[PDB]
Amino acid sequence: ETRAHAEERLLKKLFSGYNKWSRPVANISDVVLVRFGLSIAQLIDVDEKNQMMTTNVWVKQEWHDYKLRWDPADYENVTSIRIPSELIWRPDIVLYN
Amino acid sequence: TDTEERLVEHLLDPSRYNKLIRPATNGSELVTVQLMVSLAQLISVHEREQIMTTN
Amino acid sequence: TDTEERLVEHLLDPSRYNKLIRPATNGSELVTVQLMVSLAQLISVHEREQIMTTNVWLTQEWEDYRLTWKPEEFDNMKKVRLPSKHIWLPDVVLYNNADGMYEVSFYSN
Amino acid sequence: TDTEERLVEHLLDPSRYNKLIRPATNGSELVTVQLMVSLAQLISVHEREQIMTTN
Ligand SMILES: *[C@@H]1O[C@H](CO)[C@@H](O)[C@H](O)[C@H]1NC(C)=O
Ligand SMILES: *[C@@H]1O[C@H](CO)[C@@H](O)[C@H](O)[C@H]1NC(C)=O
Ligand SMILES: [Ca+2]
Repeated sequence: ETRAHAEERLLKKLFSGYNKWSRPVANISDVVLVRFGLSIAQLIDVDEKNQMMTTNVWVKQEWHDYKLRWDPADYENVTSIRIPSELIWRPDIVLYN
Repeated sequence: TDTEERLVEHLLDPSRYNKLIRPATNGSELVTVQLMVSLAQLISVHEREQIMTTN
Repeated sequence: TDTEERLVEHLLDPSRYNKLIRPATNGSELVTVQLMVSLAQLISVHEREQIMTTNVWLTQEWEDYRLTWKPEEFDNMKKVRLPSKHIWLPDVVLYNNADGMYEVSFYSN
Repeated sequence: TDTEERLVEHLLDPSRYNKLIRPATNGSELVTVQLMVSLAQLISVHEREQIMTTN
C-alpha cells in the first residue's frame, strides 16, 4: 500500500525487457521528436586571446518513450518517477564547435 | 560481529531495499531533510576570478 | 520497436559475441580498416611548446562478419546503430600525440 | 575466430584461474620479472620545480 512499494513494483515492471540501445519508437518509420532548449547559468569567460567562450548551461531535453508507460491507477496513483539517466535511451546531442 | 553483519545484510538486502526510491509513506507525503553547514575553514577568496573556497 | 531491440539483443549477445576477439575468419587473415581524416578546426598552434591542436572527425570503416543479419527476418531492416563500446574496435590512435591523449573524445555509435 | 575465442575462454576460465594468486610453484619459488624501459620522448625538464616528464 505504501508508495515506496508501489514504486518498486513499477520499477520492476518498467525495466523487465527494456533495451536502452534501441530507439524508442513503436514503428520503425516513426521519428523521435526531441524538444531542445538551453538555459544559461553564467558566462564564465570570454577568452579573446584564445577565441574560446566558456559557459555554464542547463541542457533541457524532452522526448517520448513508448515502453516507459503505465496506468497510475495500478500503482497507487504514482504519476511520475525519477530514475538514473543511464538506465534508459537518450539522444546523443553533441556540441559541434 | 555476527549480529552486526547479519543486521547490515538484512538492512541493505536489495531484495527488499531499493536505493533509487524515496522513503515516502502515506501516499503523497514528502520527505523532510534537515540541513546544517559547519564552516571548517575559509581557504581563500580569489577576487580576480571571483571564487570563494571553503572547507 | 520490438524487432529492433530483438536484433540488438541478438547481435550483442555476449554468449555468441566476444568484443575482444578480432573478426578474422579462415584462420590468420587480416582485417582491412579504411581511414579518413576530416578537419573541422585548426584550434591553435602553440610555437612555444610545439603543439598543434585540431578538431577532427576520424572516419573508420571495417568489416565484422559477426554483425551480419538477414533483413527479411528482421522486418527488412538494413542498418542499426550499435554502441561502439560493446563491439570490437581497431585500436587506431594518434601515435605522435602530446600530453598522452591517444584516444578519441566521444565514442559515438 | 571460433578457435581464438575458445582458447581465450579456456585460459581465463575463472573456475581454474584467478589473478589474485602469484604464479609460484615448488613451495616458495619467486616469479622473475624482466624490465626494460624504452623512451618515447623527453617531454620537458622543468628546472623551477625539479620535475622531468617522459613518455
Ligand atoms: C508502420 O508504418 C508504416 C507506414 O505508415 C505501415 O505501413 C506499417 O504497417 C506500420 N507498422 C506497424 C507495426 O504499425
Ligand atoms: C492522484 O494524485 C494527484 C497528485 O499528483 C492528484 O492531483 C489526483 O487527484 C490523485 N487522484 C486520485 C484518484 O487519487
Ligand atoms: Ca578574457
